Amino acid sequence: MLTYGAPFNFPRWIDEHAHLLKPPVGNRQVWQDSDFIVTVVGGPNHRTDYHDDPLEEFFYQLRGNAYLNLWVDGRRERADLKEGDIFLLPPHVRHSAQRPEAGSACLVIERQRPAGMLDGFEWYCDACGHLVHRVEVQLKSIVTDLPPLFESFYASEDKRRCPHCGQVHPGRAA
Ligand SMILES: [Fe+2]
Ligand SMILES: [Fe+2]
Repeated sequence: MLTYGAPFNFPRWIDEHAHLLKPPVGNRQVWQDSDFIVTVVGGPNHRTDYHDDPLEEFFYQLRGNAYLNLWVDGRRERADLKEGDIFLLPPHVRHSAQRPEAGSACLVIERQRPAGMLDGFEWYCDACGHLVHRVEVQLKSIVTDLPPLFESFYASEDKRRCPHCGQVHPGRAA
């Protein structure tokens, strides 16, 4: 009946998995088949994609410092996750997590998405700030459902082309 096992020390765990909180893996999911998706995310890792989560995301930056490039009231704001910070992101707020420090570790909690509720991933033009490409996905496994999504964007000039100013988006690296 204790489906997810008994209580364990969190720092030690983080230490035991330090080799997975670094590229290319970069994050690790604490429990499997749970309704709460509990993830530790490591560094370093930058990315150009923005996430459109239809549910809330909870952050607690345990070690080191990160930041979330945001889109808030139509402007490109930025949330700082200094060490020891917690943050609660409301549904659908577009966010792009940047984690430059090696050895950093941030607790990110989310919930499973019920059938029909779709996550969006989308990129924006560094020139005019328009929307360049959005992909909606039914998230089940974050490792089998998500790398291919980005890889197909990187590998297509068409998808990356701003439909407004014509500028082609850089792709993997800003
Ligand atoms: Fe997210
Ligand atoms: Fe553009």
